[PDB]
Amino acid sequence: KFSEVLKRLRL
Amino acid sequence: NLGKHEKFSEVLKRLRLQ
Amino acid sequence: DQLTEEQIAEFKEAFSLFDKDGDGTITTKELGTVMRSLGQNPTEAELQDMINEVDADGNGTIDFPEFLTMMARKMKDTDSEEEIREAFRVFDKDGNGYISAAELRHVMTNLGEKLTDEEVDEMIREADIDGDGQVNYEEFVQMMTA
Ligand SMILES: [Ca+2]
Ligand SMILES: [Ca+2]
Ligand SMILES: [Ca+2]
Ligand SMILES: [Ca+2]
Repeated sequence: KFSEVLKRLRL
Repeated sequence: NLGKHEKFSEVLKRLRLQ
Repeated sequence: DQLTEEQIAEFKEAFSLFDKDGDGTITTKELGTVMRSLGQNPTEAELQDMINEVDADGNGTIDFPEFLTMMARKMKDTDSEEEIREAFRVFDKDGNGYISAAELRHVMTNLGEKLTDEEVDEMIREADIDGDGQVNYEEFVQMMTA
């Protein structure tokens, strides 16, 4: 879940 | 289209949306 | 392109992992706390960029509407990618990774359009960016997105 969201936030 | 024929891209977009 | 109540509820749970204090917004400090907690260590500039990409009103934080808009857009992207992969695999009838002319002709018939080989061959030429006479996955993606 943390990893999932971060993939989407990464530049 | 390209001249009198449909482009591949046109066909594929329609098939997917069907 | 739309989300169910259940999908929105799951995105609210994801949001809560980032909104450490529960106020309804994600700050750069909260995003940096999350990333540090995963063994990362982004700079302040990087964190502000990541906030800014989602922060639609420019106020410096991410609210749940902004977060949801972003997660919905990305979900639409993932779903589109899967639909295109599925369509590619249907055309690639033998599963070898390449759509032949005969596969294109047979599968279009099966999907409801009767093409001549003249037409089929023209379509292969249009798609063929590597000159090998067949349509690979990347080529098919380029046709379906342009
Ligand atoms: Ca907060
Ligand atoms: Ca905002
Ligand atoms: Ca094949
Ligand atoms: Ca090719």
